[PDB]
Amino acid sequence: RPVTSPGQHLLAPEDVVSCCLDLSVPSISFRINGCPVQGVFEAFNLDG
Amino acid sequence: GVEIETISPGDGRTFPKKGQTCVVHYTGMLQNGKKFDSSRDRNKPFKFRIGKQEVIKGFEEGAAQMSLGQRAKLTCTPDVAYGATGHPGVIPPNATLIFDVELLNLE
Amino acid sequence: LLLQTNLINYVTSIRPNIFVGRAEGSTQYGKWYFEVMVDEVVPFLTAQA
Repeated sequence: RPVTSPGQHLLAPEDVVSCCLDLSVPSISFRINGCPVQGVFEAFNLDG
Repeated sequence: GVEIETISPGDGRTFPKKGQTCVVHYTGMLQNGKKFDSSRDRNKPFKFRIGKQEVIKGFEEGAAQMSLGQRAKLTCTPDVAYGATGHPGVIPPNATLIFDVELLNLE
Repeated sequence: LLLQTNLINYVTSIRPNIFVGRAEGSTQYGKWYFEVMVDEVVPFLTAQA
């Protein structure tokens, strides 16, 4: 499931990647160095 | 014809030029299938000269649309590739081929 | 139809011991942030990736 974003590459040296989560509404959103990536997840069970 | 999805590191300016050798490290992959050929496991660069028309059209077309150092995810159609009857005994008929290439070629 | 063979590398993973979850109200307001650093490339160690 590729995602279009600027600076497309694998995990190069000297890079930052991160994420954020909300337990209220299921929303898993990621981000990289410089700008965020254009893709999230949602609508999943969270019973664990 | 060819729709690459390149990867950043490398020169990205020195394109191939006609009638010269092009080192590769191709690793084949069938569409919704398995690996069938590769050179990294074989440990050989697989030198070949563009222009003589010996390699498949899709591979040389994808190599034309890139430059030194950059990795890519090449895609090839059945008509461009073997897919009229297929390479006998390994590729089935009407195939759709995938490749990805790295190189340290001279020019 | 027949079986297939190929070489394959490990895939392994580790975790911080940082447990969260949506309880019935004591969920700690569901908000944390990641951060990673890598200082290498090694695109092809031996064979695959």
